[PDB]
Amino acid sequence: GYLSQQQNMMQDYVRTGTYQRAILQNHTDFKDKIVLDVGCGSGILSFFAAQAGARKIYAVEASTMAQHAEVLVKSNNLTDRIVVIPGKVEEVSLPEQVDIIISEPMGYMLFNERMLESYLHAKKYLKPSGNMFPTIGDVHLAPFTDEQLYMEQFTKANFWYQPSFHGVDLSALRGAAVDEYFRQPVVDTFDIRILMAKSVKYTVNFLEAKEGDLHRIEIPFKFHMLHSGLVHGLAFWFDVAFIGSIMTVWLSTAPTEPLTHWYQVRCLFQSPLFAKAGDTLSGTCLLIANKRQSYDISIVAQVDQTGSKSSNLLDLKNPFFR
Amino acid sequence: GYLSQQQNMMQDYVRTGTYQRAILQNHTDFKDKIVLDVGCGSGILSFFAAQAGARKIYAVEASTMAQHAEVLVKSNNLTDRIVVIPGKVEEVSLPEQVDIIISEPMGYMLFNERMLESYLHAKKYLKPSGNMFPTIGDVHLAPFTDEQLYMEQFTKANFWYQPSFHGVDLSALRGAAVDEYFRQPVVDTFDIRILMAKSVKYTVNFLEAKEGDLHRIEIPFKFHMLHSGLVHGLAFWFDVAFIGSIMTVWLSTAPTEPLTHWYQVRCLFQSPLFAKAGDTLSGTCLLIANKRQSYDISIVAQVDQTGSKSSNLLDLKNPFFR
Ligand SMILES: [Hg+2]
Ligand SMILES: [Hg+2]
Repeated sequence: GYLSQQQNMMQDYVRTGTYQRAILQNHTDFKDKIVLDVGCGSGILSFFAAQAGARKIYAVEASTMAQHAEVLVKSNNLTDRIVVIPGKVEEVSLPEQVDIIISEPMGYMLFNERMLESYLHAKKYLKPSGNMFPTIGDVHLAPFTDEQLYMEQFTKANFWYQPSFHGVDLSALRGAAVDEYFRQPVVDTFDIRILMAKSVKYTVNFLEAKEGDLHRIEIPFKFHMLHSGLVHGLAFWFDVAFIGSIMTVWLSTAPTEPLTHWYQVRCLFQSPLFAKAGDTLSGTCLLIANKRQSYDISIVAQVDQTGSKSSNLLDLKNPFFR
Repeated sequence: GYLSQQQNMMQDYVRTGTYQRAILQNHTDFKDKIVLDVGCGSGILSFFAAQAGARKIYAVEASTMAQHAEVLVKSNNLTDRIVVIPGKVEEVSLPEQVDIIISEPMGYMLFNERMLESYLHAKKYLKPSGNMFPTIGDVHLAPFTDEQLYMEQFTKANFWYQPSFHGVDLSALRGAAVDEYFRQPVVDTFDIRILMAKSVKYTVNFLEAKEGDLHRIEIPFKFHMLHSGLVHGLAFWFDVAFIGSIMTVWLSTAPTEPLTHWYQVRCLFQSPLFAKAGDTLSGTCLLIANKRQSYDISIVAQVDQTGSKSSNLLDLKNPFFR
C-alpha cells in the first residue's frame, strides 16, 4: 500500500476519468442513495459518489489505505458522508443494505488478483434490485501472429544451450527454460494488424454472477480466420460497462483504444498453428483459480481443416512485461 | 526460483567471471577440500569449486532450484563431487565440517535481503582456520550533487500537493508522500563527476563477524569536501574481496569500475545541504534490521562548520529502479 502505487492508478486518466464520468453522468443513481465502496485502489472513488450527491458512503477498505482514505475524508470535509471501515468485505460487518456497490476490481485479463470475487461477495450487502459499478465485464480474445515475439522466447532460452558457459554445460535445462518462458503471459500492447480473426467475447454479468463462477470460468471459441498465416497464440483484453439509469458508460482496454495500465495480454502457443483465410480455429480457454491469487490458463486450439493441435498452459502469476 | 532470474545473475559477466577468477586462481584453497555452497544465487558456484578440484561440495539450495542444480550436476558428470542438499543452512545437516564456504550473499548496498546472516550462520559448519569466499565486504559512501534527480523526485511527490484532483483535495497527504518518495533509494549508475568527496569505507569481515550483529550496523562518516555546492545526498556502493591463499580478488561495484546488475545506490536528502570546499560533512548511517527481509536506514548528516543538519529515514524494502 504505497502512495506511489495509488498515484500510478490515479494517473491512468482512462481509468480515473471513466469511473468519474460514469458516476456523475448517472447522478440519479447516487443522489441521496446509500453506496458501498469495496474497491478503490485509486482511493478516490468514494469522493466521486459524494460529488454525485450520495447520502452515506460505507468504504472498505484495505489495511493501508484505510488510514490514507481517513485523512482525505477529514481534509475534504466529508466525515459525515463517508465512513472508512478497515479490512475486507468477507471479514467486516455493515449496518445497512446499500443501493449501489462501486469498485475497481479489474486485474490483467480482468480476473488477475481475483478481486472480483470479493466484489461479487459484496452482494450480501446489496438491496434487492440495486446495481453495481461496473455492471458487466466483457473479456475479449483473438488469435494473433507475431514472429518476433515467438522467436524472442527461443533466443532467451537458447542461453541455456551452451556446452561450456564458464566451463559448465547448461543444455540439460534448455527445455525447462523454454517451458518456463512460454508459461508467462506477455503484458504489452500491439498494432491491430497482428490480429488474425475477429475477437470472440465472454461476458460476466456482475449483477447475476455468483463468486464461485470465477473459480473455473471456461471460454470456448471458434475463430473464422480473416488472414492467412501462423497463429502464435491468443491475444486478450477487456471492457467493463457502467449501466446506470441515465447512461451506460464503457471502460475499454481494447488495442483499438487509448492505452491504459492494463495494456493487453498475449498467451503464446508452444507450437504455432498454420491457418488459412476461411479456415476455422477452434478450441477452449480454461482459467483455473490457483493458490497464488491468480489463474492457471489452459489453452487448447486446433485448425479444423488440417487437424493440427496445441496444447498450452500458462500461469498469470508470473507475467512477462513487454 | 525461476530460471531467467538465475539467467539474469549469470549474464552479469563481471560477477560470474570474477567469482570464477577468485576460485580458480586460488585453487590450493579448493584442491581436495570440502566445500559448502550456500548461496546459491546462480547454481554455478559449485561447478567452479569442482573445476578447482574440490573433493566434495555440499550445495544447500532452496526448493525448487535444488532440482535445476541436480539436473546440471548429473549432466556435467559431477555426481561424485557435488552433493545437492535441499533446504536452508539453519535447517539442514552436513555429514562433515568444511574447509571453505562459498556464496553470493550480496544485495543492493551489500546488506539488502539479509542473505549475509545465512552466510555467517554457515560458519557453524566451518573447520577452524577455514576460509570464506568472499572474505570481507567494503561499503563505500560518498556525498553527491545531482540537481536533476532531486527535483525529479520532489515533483513526483508534488502530485500529492493538489487542492483539486478530480475535485479531491490530496494536500493533506503531501508529507506522507514526500516521506515515502525520499525514503526509497535510487538504484542507478552515475558519472563520478557528481561525487563531491573521496569515499569513506566501512568494512564487514565475514570470517570474524557473528550473525548477531548484522542487525544493527552503524556506519560513521567524515568527508572532506573538495568542491563547494549543494549535497543532494549520499551515494553507496560495495567492494567484496576473496582473500585466498595465492591472491586476493576484488569484485567491485564502484562507479569507476565496469557496471554490474547491482548498479549503485543513493539516499537523497529531503533537503540538500550546502557545503564549501574544505568543510567537513560528518554523521552516521544506521541500518536497523526489520521483519522480514530488509533494513530501516537512518542517515544523520551535518556540516561541521555551520552546522546545517539532515536526518532521513530510508527504507530498503522498495526501492526506485532508474
Ligand atoms: Hg476505496
Ligand atoms: Hg544511504
